[PDB]
Amino acid sequence: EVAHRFKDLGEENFKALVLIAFAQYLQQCPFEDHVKLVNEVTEFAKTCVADESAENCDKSLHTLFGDKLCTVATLEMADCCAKQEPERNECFLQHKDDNPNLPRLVRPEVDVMCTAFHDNEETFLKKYLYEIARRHPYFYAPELLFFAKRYKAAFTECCQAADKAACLLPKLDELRDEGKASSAKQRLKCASLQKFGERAFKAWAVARLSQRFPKAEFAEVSKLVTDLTKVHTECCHGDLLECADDRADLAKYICENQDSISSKLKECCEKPLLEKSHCIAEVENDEMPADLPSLAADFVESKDVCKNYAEAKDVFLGMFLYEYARRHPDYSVVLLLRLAKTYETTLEKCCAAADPHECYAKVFDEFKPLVEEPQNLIKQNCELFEQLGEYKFQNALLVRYTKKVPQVSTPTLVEVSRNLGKVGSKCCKHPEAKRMPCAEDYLSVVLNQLCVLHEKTPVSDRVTKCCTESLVNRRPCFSALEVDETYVPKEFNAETFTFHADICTLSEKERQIKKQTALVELVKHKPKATKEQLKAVMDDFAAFVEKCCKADDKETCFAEEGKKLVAASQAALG
Amino acid sequence: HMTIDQWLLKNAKEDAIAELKKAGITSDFYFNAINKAKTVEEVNALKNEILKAHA
Ligand SMILES: COc1ccc2cc([C@H](C)C(=O)O)ccc2c1
Ligand SMILES: CCCCCCCCCC(=O)O
Ligand SMILES: CCCCCCCCCC(=O)O
Ligand SMILES: CCCCCCCCCC(=O)O
Ligand SMILES: CCCCCCCCCC(=O)O
Ligand SMILES: CCCCCCCCCC(=O)O
Ligand SMILES: CCCCCCCCCC(=O)O
Repeated sequence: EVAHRFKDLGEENFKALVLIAFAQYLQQCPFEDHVKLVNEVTEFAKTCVADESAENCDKSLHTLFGDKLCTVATLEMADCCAKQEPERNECFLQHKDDNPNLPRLVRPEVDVMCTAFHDNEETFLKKYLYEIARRHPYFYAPELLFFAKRYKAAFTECCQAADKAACLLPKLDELRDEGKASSAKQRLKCASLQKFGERAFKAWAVARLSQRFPKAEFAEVSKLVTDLTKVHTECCHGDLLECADDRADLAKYICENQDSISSKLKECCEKPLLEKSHCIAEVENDEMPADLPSLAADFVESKDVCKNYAEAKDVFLGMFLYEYARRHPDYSVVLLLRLAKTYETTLEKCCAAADPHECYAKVFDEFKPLVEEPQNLIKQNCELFEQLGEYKFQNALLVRYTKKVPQVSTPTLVEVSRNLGKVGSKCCKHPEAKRMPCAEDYLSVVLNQLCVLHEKTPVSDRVTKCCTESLVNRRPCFSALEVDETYVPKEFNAETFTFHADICTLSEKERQIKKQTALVELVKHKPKATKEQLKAVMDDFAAFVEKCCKADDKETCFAEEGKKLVAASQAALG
Repeated sequence: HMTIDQWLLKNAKEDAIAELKKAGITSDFYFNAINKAKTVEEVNALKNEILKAHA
């Protein structure tokens, strides 16, 4: 059984996995305690493998884990380990820390990182694996392993290039962002599943799987929905094994039935078990069948519309979501959801009226406004993004959101706007077919990240009013925010508009952040500025960091020409 | 001549449709949907789903 996992996983994977496992239960033990602990679990394998008859070899991985996981001095999680396996493990899990109290982990300099990676790969990689593992205790372990394999690639690559920095940083950054967001999205689903129970979750998956498997029949999709709700429900408890076994089963089931489900699953279904549920979760949408009729027959024109909906509301609604979603891989899931919500309200509002048909005859008209809203929203922003680069786009946003909610802290406005902008480059590349769904994905997390940051630090009425809305209305609410005309200018503070040669040496990314930080501060001190005015200043400012930083004498350039710039900007504003 | 697999699937569908009929589903719309299922498991997941929604 543990021999099953070892020959299946192959030393490296098993070891990487076990390390992660301990790191997420024992969040506070030093790396070196875990290293030998993995070892005292490995090298029992590869022998416990040769000898199948050996002692404790057949006991459950939970047993073998939890008994290992009770060897070491330090400790009210103590009450644990008194229980005799399941009827126990709800223990350890129940005490895990939402977010633990340990060093906000700072990234080393490039030189250093590549040094430690060439001087020894195993230790530097496993070290960093343990480390990330412990701050992210609910992070599905295999996904973390896949990132570790992506990390090695990026290090292997950039440590042998002209630009070690221009190469690696962007990758670490892009990896970090995917990780964090992968994690945030796990939490999101889990929390949402608690706040809104299964029903909303199912609606979501129905929409999602239908877009992805448009040839599948309702019963196939519904089946997948049920199984997936199960998987997330178990995975949301926090146990790798229960979670993994369900994932691997669901994946096996999809593959057995791939011919029916999707022509896009050939590769995924021939991958090792470790990777198969992973490859599935990100397969491309299949092509929809060629001649899908209108949804009018079954959902508007039919005489039986109300008989049918009354007989099993949620399924009728699911079938509508299904038929809509598979026909519209262009829509975001939340849009499809808005559409079904509307449909639902309408059936409610009139399957009890004198002439049912009379009301609902026109229901699809109610979808245009809703489709149109995000559609237009994407056009203008991607347009706007297209006029300016990622950088200048970020700045447009910095200005937009600081004007909308100036009460928000600069660091947060900068991070969100930077991310919102990042979202633009990731999504506008794609055509008007693929854009909305790409936006939703990246947007929800960026938005929640803001919300979380806002939860534990309330500052604005309108923002929390947005963060405690339905996931379906979250973004619409955010999009309804007006410029805050009531907001009074922050006071000047020179230190905030003074710079030093030090900026010329920063990461480009870190340089931008410094400029963007000043931009927000600028809007906060002159909330009335026109963005015609801001241009002028932004333009004087870029020319300022160009003149200095290319000048022999930098401290003086930045200093007395900082004066030139400020007075020039203080005049021309206010 | 049916495979055992094809036999089981056909059965599960008749079974599930009767079982829905006995709960008060009357609509071809649902029975059709049961009928488009490809797997016994699909048959029973959707039957289950139709029952939960009937409340
Ligand atoms: C899946 O890869 C990840 C996930 C989360 C991360 C977090 C961080 C640090 C703690 C951070 O900047 O907050 C770094 C790297 C990470 C990689
Ligand atoms: C699994 C290897 C992880 C390498 C750690 C990358 C360091 C970046 C720290 C950060 O993102 O702030
Ligand atoms: C217990 C061995 C490690 C977990 C199993 C490997 C991950 C595959 C499961 C899945 O498809 O998500
Ligand atoms: C990734 C979007 C939602 C998942 C859709 C793909 C279904 C994968 C099922 C699984 O293996 O867990
Ligand atoms: C958010 C409102 C949408 C209602 C959709 C109902 C989801 C249940 C579908 C099912 O049980 O297969
Ligand atoms: C900064 C770009 C804002 C564009 C809005 C994205 C639409 C998301 C989909 C939705 O919520 O229905
Ligand atoms: C305080 C930052 C507010 C978050 C921005 C909301 C993103 C929605 C896109 C938009 O309509 O602009």
